[PDB]
Amino acid sequence: RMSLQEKLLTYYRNRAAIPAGEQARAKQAAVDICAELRSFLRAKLPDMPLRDMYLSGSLYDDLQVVTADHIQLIVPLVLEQNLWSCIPGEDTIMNVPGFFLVRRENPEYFPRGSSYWDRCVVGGYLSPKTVADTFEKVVAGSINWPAIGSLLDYVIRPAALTLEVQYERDKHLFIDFLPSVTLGDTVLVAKPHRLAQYDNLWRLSLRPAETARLRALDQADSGCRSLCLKILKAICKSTPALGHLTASQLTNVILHLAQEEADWSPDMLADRFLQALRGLISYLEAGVLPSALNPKVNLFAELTPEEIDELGYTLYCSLSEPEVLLQ
Ligand SMILES: Nc1ncnc2c1ncn2[C@@H]1O[C@H](COP(=O)(O)OP(=O)(O)O)[C@@H](O)[C@H]1O
Repeated sequence: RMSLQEKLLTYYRNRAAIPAGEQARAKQAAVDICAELRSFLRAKLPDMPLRDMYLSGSLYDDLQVVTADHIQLIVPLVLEQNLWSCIPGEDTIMNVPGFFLVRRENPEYFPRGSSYWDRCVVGGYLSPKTVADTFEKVVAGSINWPAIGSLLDYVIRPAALTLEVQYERDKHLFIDFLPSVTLGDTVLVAKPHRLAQYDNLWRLSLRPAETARLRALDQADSGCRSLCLKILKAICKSTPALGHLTASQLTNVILHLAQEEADWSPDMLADRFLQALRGLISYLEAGVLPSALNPKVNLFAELTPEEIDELGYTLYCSLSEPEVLLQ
């Protein structure tokens, strides 16, 4: 009979880990499109204030699990300090940490037209929706995907902000464009809040710091923090009743545990996995999962009380059903 340690490594091998060739070729296809858009953007849209779009997401980080089929292209707006301010959610009437307003400064003094992005402002705030609608239309209006693909031998076709890239004749990858804004030390992305009434808010960007801290910890001591995370990701992705859980939530569960446990030797994987599980359950029971980097942010905040309850129950039930959890 197998130890839990072995069952987890077996599971990772057979289910979580992407075939290494697929992982590299998928990622390289995304890298290829990125560079070609780098040239296009300069040549075609000098009008629009942006920097070079860059890749982001698990696929780029060797953190994607089960299958290599998605990655983000960050579309980084250039905003000048004088014209824009970001308001933290705790200071808005919405009162939601982890989300910001992007306020256009004093239009009596800086009239509409002082920035290209004035055309995406609503009621004095830069709109995440509108920025994304606007960018979509302006790229569509000048981009020739058929010749880009022709160039790279990829077949590329938009779905709206999502490209389906057919790199090998039988393989695909989805690239979606994620508008971003950096004001001072704050990085935001146009990833909408779940609820419509919060649709004026930009989302605080957490992933890069989180995943960097995860790498730093693992690199320093050669630990299994990333391996444990990927297993957790594959389980949640593979289990329908767990669909609500996110990679960011799981990563922060790991980060909290790492603050209390120094030994993440390969031999402790089983023990840490169990702590992670019992940790996740407990956060759900309290209905609060603080961000390890921004403890004011509750990562369960977009989950209803009943959804959190069913997540907790599903996980408690799975303790008796290890073979369904590791299918
Ligand atoms: N630089 C970034 N800042 C904030 N959010 C991001 C960034 N890059 C990707 N995301 C968001 O994170 C989510 C994907 O996270 P990821 O770590 O790739 O999890 P998964 O492997 O489950 O896709 C997406 O919803 C995406 O929009």
